[PDB]
Amino acid sequence: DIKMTQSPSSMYTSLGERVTITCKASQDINSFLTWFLQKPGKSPKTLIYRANRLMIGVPSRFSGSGSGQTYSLTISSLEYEDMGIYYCLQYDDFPLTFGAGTKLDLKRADAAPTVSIFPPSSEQLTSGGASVVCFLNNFYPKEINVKWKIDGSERQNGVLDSWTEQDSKDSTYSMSSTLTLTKDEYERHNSYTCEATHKTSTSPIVKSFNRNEC
Amino acid sequence: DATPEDLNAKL
Amino acid sequence: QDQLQQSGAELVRPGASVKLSCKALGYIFTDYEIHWVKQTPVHGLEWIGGIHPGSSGTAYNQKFKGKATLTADKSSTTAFMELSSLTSEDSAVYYCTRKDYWGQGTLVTVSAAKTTAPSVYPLVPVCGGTTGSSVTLGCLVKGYFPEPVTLTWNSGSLSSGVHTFPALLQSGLYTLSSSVTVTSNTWPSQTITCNVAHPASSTKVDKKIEPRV
Repeated sequence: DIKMTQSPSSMYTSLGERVTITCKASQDINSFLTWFLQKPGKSPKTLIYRANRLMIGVPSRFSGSGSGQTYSLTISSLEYEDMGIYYCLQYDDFPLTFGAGTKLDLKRADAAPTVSIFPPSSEQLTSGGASVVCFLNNFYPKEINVKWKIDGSERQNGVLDSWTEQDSKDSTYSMSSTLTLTKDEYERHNSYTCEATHKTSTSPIVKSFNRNEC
Repeated sequence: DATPEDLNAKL
Repeated sequence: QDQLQQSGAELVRPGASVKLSCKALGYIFTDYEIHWVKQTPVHGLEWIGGIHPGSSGTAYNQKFKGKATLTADKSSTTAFMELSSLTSEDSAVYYCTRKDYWGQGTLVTVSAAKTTAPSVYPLVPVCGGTTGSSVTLGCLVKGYFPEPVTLTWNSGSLSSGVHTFPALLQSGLYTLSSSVTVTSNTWPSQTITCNVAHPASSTKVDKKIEPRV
């Protein structure tokens, strides 16, 4: 089938900047391609259809061009309303194929996360379970790694992470890591550690506690 | 706004 | 106009089937094709197949041949898509599109999970660890089904410095967690509560964040 190679996969922009997203087809697709935008939790909104026809209602700052295998969506001047994920769609031949998409996010200075670890609540513990939560709040870029270590060695399963979307005011991201175990397994160990690794530093930000402490 | 130039080859 | 409206969210048991609908408005239903696209966090966008309401012609993705069935109905200008033998890998948001117009999508969840109220827990700073101008408190909404479950702080009063993270599937049920940050002298002098309501099970819980030890 036709493969749509889209680039760049990620893009850190600035309001009012000129953006150029590009899609290359594995073969000629004769202008039968569309560019659509999709915001978190929302549905796709088409910007242009048939390579360069502007969708009715879509602002003119959006334009597309291309002819055989190479098409480009250009955004004259980026507005806040534009952040989201842009995708190209080829419909020259079935199966219909989409590009991997490009993620646009507002640029800002690198910011380390603010890490905080939370031992199980006595209410949960008096229920059989034991969840060790650990928030990594307000950092940039969205790229971050979380690692857990019980009594010195790493824990792999029991962990569940959830990322928020770039904040509209400070342009940072936040994530929550929940290492779940059993009360009976939680009490077979002492020092639970929470480690965050992020571009803002070589050494990780380490946060932890000990049961023998509280 | 757009015509069957959405490649309406049936199928 | 230019519209496509899809049927509501679907909660269906594995092994069962579902039939989704796509009502077309603002254009001549029998001049364009209507296609269906699947979208999941893990797998992304996937074209399922198309249908021309005019000729009744269809085209499917080899992956859905014998799994998905597309049909259209001239009288109600509605496109239909039926999925059979559902099995969690089919849990996804499904869209109908005219290639240019997109529907708002239909969310389908395939689970055996029965309605279950959320157990709310109060997260409190690790004994001591307040070294700083601010203090982060937390809230954990574990073991519920189905979504959603709105959660606010101090009956809504506290809205700044709050991060409610997206729920996640944890062994059949859903788990969510929120964090809020206030200046160090604010808490614990002034009470901070986490409000968790679960429309589904008709649950109204309030967890007061009390210090440890």
